[PDB]
Amino acid sequence: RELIRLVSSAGTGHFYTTDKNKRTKPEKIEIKKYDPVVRQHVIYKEAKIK
RNA sequence: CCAUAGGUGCAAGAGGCGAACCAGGGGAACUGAAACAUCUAAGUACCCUGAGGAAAAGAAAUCAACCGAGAUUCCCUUAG
RNA sequence: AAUGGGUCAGCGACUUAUAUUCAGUGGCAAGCUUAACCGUAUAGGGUAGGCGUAGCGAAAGCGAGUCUUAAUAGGGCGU
RNA sequence: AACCCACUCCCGUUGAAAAGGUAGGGGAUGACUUGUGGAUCGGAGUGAAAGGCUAAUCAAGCUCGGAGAUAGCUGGUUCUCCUCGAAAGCUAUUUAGGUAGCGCCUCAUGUAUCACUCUGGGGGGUAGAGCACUGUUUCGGCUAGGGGGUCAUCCCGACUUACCAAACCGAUGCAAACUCCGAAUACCCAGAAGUGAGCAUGGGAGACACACGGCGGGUGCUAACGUCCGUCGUGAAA
RNA sequence: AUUAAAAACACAGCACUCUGCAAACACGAAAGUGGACGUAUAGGGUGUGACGCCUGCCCGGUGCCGGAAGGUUAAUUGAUGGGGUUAGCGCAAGCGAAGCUCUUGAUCGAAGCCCCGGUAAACGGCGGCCGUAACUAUAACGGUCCUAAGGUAGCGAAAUU
RNA sequence: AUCGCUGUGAAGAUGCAGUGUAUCCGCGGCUAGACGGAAAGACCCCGUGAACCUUUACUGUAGCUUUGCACUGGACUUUGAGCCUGCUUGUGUAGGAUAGGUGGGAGGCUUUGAAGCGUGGACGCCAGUUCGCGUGGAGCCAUCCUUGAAAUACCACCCUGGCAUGCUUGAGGUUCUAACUCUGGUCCGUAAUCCGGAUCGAGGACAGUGUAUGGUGGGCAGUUUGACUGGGGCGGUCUCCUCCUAAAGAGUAACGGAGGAGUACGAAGGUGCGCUCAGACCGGUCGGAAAUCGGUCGCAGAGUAUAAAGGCAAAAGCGCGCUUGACUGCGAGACAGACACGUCGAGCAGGUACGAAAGUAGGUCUUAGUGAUCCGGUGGUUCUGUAUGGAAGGGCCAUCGCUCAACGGAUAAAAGGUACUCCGGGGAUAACAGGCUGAUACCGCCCAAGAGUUCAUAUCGACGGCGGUGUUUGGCACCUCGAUGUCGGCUCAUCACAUCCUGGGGCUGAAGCCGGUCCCAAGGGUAUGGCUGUUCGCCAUUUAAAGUGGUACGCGAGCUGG
RNA sequence: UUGACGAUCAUAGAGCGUUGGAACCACCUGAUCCCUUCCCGAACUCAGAAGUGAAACGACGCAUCGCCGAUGGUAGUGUGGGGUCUCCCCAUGUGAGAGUAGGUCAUCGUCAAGCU
Repeated sequence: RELIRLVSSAGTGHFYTTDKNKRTKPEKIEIKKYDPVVRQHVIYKEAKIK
């Protein structure tokens, strides 16, 4: 369960942080979650915390 | 070879001692940290070299903010 | 049947200084008080400085309110 | 033999002596003994090496300074009276014989006679008891069972039932880590009568080595004035 | 020196190794002195200890000696990139020259180690399992297992059993 | 104003309780006691004590050694590299050749391109190319003449193979003298050969010395090396979860009995819609005790991501469709609790996913799956920004890297010895003796299967039970660490009786001599030697017999010291 | 005569036996059309009766299993005192579990609907 970052779609540097078992599923996820700057839901994506 | 070293003759000064004080040279450890290596203790103890009745330091290639203050030395605050 | 003391007479152990907190008793009182230093010197001057009379906030800042927050909602601290 | 040395016994141990004495021993022309004078020094000398000697001191002298070193460790702490009066528990610790917060004592300030001791509602799974579950146990029956004898078939039937043995019916016992059940007490909150001290903020501490006894328990050999807990009492401090 | 006189220390003898002279080595902040007014038949260090018969195998570990091919490897150099300021330009937003600076670090760098060999009178190390011969118990002989190699001569209930 | 004995008692009494004895006071002897006198125990444990030793503990250093920069020069050379210049070099499909090319030039008239055969050169992604033209001052490639991705002949810019030589510079090699060196020779100061100075001789840009840096370095130094512990050493254990001990509220110990964690999951989460287990049995193709299918009986005996406990029909269990509420700002109230951390949460506002709509969703049936502060690293952030304007550096918000796991974590960074030892303490704690206790011991006693030819009890007595003594192997840790001297021998002893000898005596498998066994009896006796430190033992020889225990395993202010 | 929704959770359960239609209810017919099946009109759904009370469902009977369950005694236990003291006894307050006598084939409420 390596840990990953989920950078927002819009311009803001707001992100979420979670973990993902890299070994079983290699591809990235596109979860739609809330954004505290634009005050509405957008979709997120990334990995690679550093 | 010249002429310096070197050697004599004279004049003037210094050398040694003393309790603390002052400026430089060299400079510990115990102990604190409830252990201990950075750090403290501490440039303190002690040890040398100078000088004076005091010494050192001093007359801006300094501080302040767009206002200004004009050498150093010492006490009281800023302030634990 | 653990320690100490042969008996007598002398001496022999919670102190000081500088900061600060709480109580007791006093002075002036939204104000109280001066340190060095001057001084015919225990008087007098000296109010620089300190504590108070208003807070909240990491800060700028705003103020009987202010901070967080999209907040004008709630809530923390304060009157 | 002088001389240098120190192998044995006894005496001495407040000695005559802070290392001797009386008897006996080893070397005694040499790696000898010794007189005078000099040289080597403190993490430093010397040493045919024992950690030996360096002024009766040596796994690093003696003396004066740093220095009234540091000591959760021992010992001691001095005149009278009056009111109140403990603890040897918990949590953490390079901690266990130290210390710090809460529990227990004291003196002030406040709010509350709060709050105790008597009577109404309330959960529980302990002693006991039980076998419905989980296990364990005895006998009897009826059997599955597989069979045990096996009648016994190249090799098949099934006689028999000598094997044993599920499972199921009936009687019968037992569990801290088993429950269809199930008290006494202890806890909570409410109601009142009488008699006699709760909460909160401040100052000051001491304690944190416990002892026995009764009633419930672990461990031990249901042994110890053994040892670790729960609760009441007495010592400590009568 | 003052509870231990020995089997302890010494020793003549033996071997190993370092030292070509302003020597190795020691004491000294340094000057210098010992060594030694000596010169490898000499001088330092380490072990064993007259004499007699002798001194076996293991170079993996650790140390010293020998070798450089290649790898890594120090300050020293500072290529390149990225960033600060601003002359300019832009309604603004922003891009931005030269200078000056702040980081980044390419190369350039020796011994050393890693490697490759030698040395055990250098520190050190020298195994197990079974089955086996006309009594045949026993094991000459035979398997197998592991290692850098698996204890020979001599001695043996011993200052060790 | 100082007796004995039996008890008690912080547990071995001249001083307590009970009861026996004793007229007051000396002198010579002896050493049983006064836990006798001397020495803050050295053995043993502790102290976040001290010394000095060891190494492969950690951090360093003396010393030795490598290379930069100084002191420090020229002469040639090999070789790297920058520099220059003029640059003349430029060969593949294919053009006549040849493409590094960008602008002028359409052709090019300096022997026109002299040609053209062949002249050498060096040349070659080779016959491909440049320069002499042998002749001789003689037309050429064709300027798209071609074709080729760009056409020549001519002027310009640069680059390349390199050509040369320069400019600088590194690295290596040789040589030279003038720096430095000489613990060489002979003059001088000097009557000295230390030290200078003069001159020859040797070495020579090396050696050596400063300063910066690598390596080696117990040669040397400052230091570290945990706790609980039925003594501490060895071993085991240090944090979190569930059950039992735990006494029907919470809580609650032991080196007390049993087990588990240091994670998984983008669906194993949300929501709507549906649906029920294991087992028993009988029927049924190659399975076959047991696969799939059908059926009746069931009444949770299954299941639950992961240990056990408590649960689960609105099923918290199973399937399918859409999805992201595994959301942001909060949070009245409480439960727990030394503190720091902790657990549950209605409701409000933002924006969402299901469902026709009420409504449900702030992760998973619940409880384990984890580590403060300081550091530093990365995204947002005007909040600050030391004259001013900016920046660097702070601050706040979000998030990453600790296993002294000794899990409230001493530091970025740590092992051992002491019989050479030392200081401060302790019977809060061990070894000797005492004390309480008897599992172990040793002495008995109850049932009696049996053998003893027959016959259980003349002698033994398996299987099992109930006691006594404190004698040895223990258990515990109450006394003593400002000292209670431990084993064997010598000397001297005293008491018990569970009797070795002698005395009296039931029974006998006792003919006689001898015996075996058990009751009564403590008066007197109760061996010399060999071997060992021995008590013990094993031997040789005796004797009426060579007893078993207590008395700090009697007895060191009585001796010895194996 | 029934049908819906509750109240109370076995003295309300299980088993056996009997019995009810054309009002209700259930089976039933067909899936064309809504709609459905990891295959199937089984279930789900739609248009619908004929036919039937068989099944199912309700009522009415049986204590055969189950379930409730007295009284008396007994176990244990709070406080005070005892004794022969790893266990019990006395005074006093409290008092099960198991078993016995026996019980149980439920009792209600709201509407629509059947004398009603």
